[PDB]
Amino acid sequence: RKESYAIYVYKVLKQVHPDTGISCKAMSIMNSFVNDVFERIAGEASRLAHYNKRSTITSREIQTAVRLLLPGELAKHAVSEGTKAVTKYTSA
Amino acid sequence: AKRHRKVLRDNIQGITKPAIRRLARRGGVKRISGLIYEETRGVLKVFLENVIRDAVTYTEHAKRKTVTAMDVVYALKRQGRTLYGFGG
Amino acid sequence: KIPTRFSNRQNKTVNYNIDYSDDDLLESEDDFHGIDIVINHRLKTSLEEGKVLEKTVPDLNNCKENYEFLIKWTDESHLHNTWETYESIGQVRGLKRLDNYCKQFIIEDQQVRLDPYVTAEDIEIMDMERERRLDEFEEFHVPERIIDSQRASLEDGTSQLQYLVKWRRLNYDEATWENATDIVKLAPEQVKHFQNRENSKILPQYSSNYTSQRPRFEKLSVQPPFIKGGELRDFQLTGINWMAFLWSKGDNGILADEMGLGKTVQTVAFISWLIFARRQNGPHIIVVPLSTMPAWLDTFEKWAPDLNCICYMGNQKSRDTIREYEFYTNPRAKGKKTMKFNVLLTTYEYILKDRAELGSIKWQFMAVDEAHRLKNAESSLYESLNSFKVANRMLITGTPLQNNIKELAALVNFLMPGRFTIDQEIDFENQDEEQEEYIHDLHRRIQPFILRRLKKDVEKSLPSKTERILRVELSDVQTEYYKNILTKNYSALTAGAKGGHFSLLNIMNELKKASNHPYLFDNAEERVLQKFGDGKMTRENVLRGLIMSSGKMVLLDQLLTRLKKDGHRVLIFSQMVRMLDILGDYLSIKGINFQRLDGTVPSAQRRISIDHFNSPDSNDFVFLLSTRAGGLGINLMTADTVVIFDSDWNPQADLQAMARAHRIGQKNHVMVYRLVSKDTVEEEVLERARKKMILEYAIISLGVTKKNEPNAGELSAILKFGAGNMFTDVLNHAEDLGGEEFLKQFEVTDYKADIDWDDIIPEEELKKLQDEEQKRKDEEY
Amino acid sequence: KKPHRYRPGTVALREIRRYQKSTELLIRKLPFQRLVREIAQDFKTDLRFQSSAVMALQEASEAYLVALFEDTNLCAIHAKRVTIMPKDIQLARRIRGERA
Repeated sequence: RKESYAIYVYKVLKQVHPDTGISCKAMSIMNSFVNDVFERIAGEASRLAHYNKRSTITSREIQTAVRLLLPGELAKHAVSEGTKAVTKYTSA
Repeated sequence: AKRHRKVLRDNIQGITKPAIRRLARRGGVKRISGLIYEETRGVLKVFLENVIRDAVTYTEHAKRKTVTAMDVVYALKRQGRTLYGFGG
Repeated sequence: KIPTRFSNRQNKTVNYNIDYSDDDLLESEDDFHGIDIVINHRLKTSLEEGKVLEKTVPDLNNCKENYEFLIKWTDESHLHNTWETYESIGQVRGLKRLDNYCKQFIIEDQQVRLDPYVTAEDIEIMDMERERRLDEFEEFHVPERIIDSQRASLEDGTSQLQYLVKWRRLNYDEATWENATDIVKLAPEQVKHFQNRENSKILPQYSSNYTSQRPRFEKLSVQPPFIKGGELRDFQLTGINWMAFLWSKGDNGILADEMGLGKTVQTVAFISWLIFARRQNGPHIIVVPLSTMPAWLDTFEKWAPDLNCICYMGNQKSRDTIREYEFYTNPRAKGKKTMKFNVLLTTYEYILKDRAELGSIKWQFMAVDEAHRLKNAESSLYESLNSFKVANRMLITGTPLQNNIKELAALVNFLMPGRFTIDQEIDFENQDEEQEEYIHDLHRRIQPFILRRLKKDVEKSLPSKTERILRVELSDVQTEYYKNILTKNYSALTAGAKGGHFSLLNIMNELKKASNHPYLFDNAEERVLQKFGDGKMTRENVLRGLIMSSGKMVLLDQLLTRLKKDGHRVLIFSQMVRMLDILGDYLSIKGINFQRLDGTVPSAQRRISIDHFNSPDSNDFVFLLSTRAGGLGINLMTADTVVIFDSDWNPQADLQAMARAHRIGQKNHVMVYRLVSKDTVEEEVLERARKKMILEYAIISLGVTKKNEPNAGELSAILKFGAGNMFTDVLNHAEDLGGEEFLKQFEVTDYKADIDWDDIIPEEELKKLQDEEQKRKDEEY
Repeated sequence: KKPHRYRPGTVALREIRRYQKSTELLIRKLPFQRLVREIAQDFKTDLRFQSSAVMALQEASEAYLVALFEDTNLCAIHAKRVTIMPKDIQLARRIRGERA
């Protein structure tokens, strides 16, 4: 009961590299990275909601936080990823 | 006079000359002057007391006497130096 | 196999190989007989020119034509050492070593010879170490073991027999190829031992295959003929019979004999019996402390000379030399390699370092000396030794139980893993019949597996040792420091010379420091000096502050004066080396010839100090120890009184401290004074030590080697003693059934000094101190 | 007293190429623990330290010193030199904003 991100990072690793392992320190670094990106995007979306006098955080605020924080092709590819995930989640 | 004090004051000299030379070799430095080492010790002491003061403030907020690794991580994070590998 | 996810980002490819080759730097990178050791020098270069010019000092160029130096060269054998000169050397590697030897030895030797401020003690100790070195270097000439022989062809020399020679105090990295002729003409006993080892009749491959079918053992009433040695004693032969009878049943054991009884001789004779009589001459391993291992090597050389006992210490190349020149009969093969040696002596450090290269050996016997080191089951040595593939194991110690039942459980689980279980620690508050039945069950369970003999049951000439517990009150400085620590007073403790970051972590450590001496705390001598001797520190009030700062020091000063008045020498044991520094300064200003030993002193100066204290012409009076240093091999024969300044949590450490002077053959009645601070944290230290002694007398001392009915009463009596608190013509060095003997040396003798500031340093001592201080200003220095 | 001495600078290039490949800490652990405890007793007395806290401090301190030495080397190269001097460290910390 430690509430980590290790199993999902492991499944993503088996998606991109099915025959590659990962050490415990590298897994801790990946968990810290996911937590850092989560709190950056959530803080930017919270600030965006407060700037526009909105009481809710929607996918638009998350999208704007992604386009604000992520640079270059990372931003547009993450927008395409999140957009098609939201489209798949809505239709079904 | 065999008796003396238990405390030690030259613990900044424990960061020796070859350690600073190795740290400069990792930084890609070819030639090092002799006055580099005292300046490096002063810079390291200033950085260490800046981090340690914030970590101790985080420790006394939690009503503790033990400086955990998470307090060091938060102290480094607040000044803009995020460190991975200890927050999980 | 193939990944199910890819990246659509248009990144360039990146070579992530960070392996580098320095082949482009070989332009400035690449494109055995030199001076190794300089041993001795001689004042005559070629011939005696004359006795003139014996004054002044020589320079470096003056020594370049006046002295000849003994040189051991690189890759030589300490027999080709040459007497050379600077012009006779020319330019070889290692000339800086010759310059360093010339500078250090010649300059400092003529400096200590020509200085008028040199006492006789300094010149005789410098001569002491000088001769010691010159002889240690002389011991390297004598061969000790011949490893291997070869046929080598020289420059048109046809074929020559070349021996591989190990030296006496050198190691296997110093093993050298030498001619056979001068080795035979030098020490032919080692040569004939080498041919005896070549076609030996005892090999690991010739061992018997007893698989739970070992023969019955008849009792040996006479010394066996294959153990040549000297002459085994009766209790040692009984030990041999016990070891062989326990091996015949397929059982393991603890030889718990007290120190001095010759446990090494017993286990070497048992190894000889296992090799010669029962034909179990396979690979045996003996794991010893490093300090005792020469005493094992000469015991194997004397008592079992026909055995292939090998030594496993040293750095990587020496252990590699042992591995590929001496382990196997056929080291150049690659299949199954049979063993060549019989006994392998090793230490704990190379058990941990080389567990991969030694754990894969089918050992026939393990003997672990000083098995109290194995008292912790969670240690790395326990996990290393327990994973070995050994048929029969054996533990050799003197203290099987030291602190609790869990250590004895760890020892018996190392011996027999599973047939003995302990799940209840003995508690001295119930005192019910169930605990007595548990104690008697542990008595009858480990009775045949532990053999213990005391120093009083055999060799009936040992004088008694009397321990007196002296409880002394605290001084005012000690009382205020104890009150400041116990009722934490950071502001009050920091007050006085700006503090110094007084650390109040480990409160009991600071309480023990306050019970010992106030001067252990930083910036505490200044307050006592400025409050009593008004801060002048003029060579007399410093001794007064040292004596009157602590309540133990007044009793220590009175004991030191009384023992100096009589014909006694005293060891003083402390748990702290800083308190040893305090006592060393106290004897320095006091002016008493003292010697010292702790963990900071290296082994050569330790040997020098122990030999200087034990000499018949010794002027030393008091010998200071840190309690846990030196091992069990320190001989302190000449001393008579032992002062335990600080008590240990483990009573076996204090027992070994008392047994440093209470050895076999002691000619005087050993008297022990234990110094206790009254109403302090040392009270529960002594209470825990008393409880541990009660536990050791319960389990170990009542299970050694019509009273069964009185056992149910006397165990209850000793448990009532264990549940009771010991804390509710005084310094005489004299003393005018076994159950009442243990009720002694637990009494508390309260000591009251009531000595004021001006009583100490009397008119004899004050006149000597003032005349020495006045004459020091006349001679300056 | 042996021949074939190395040119001054290729050995330093060898240590540059060696220590940039490896990832271990270049400062001994016990002097760093003593330095951290000596600095920390000024702010508060009776301070205990986890081992991972000291390890995190050592990782951060070594990374900070390596990055500062890279900026210092850039300063020294900019001044047509190959030897780093305290004025290069001072200029790097001034441009970074630590001395500003």
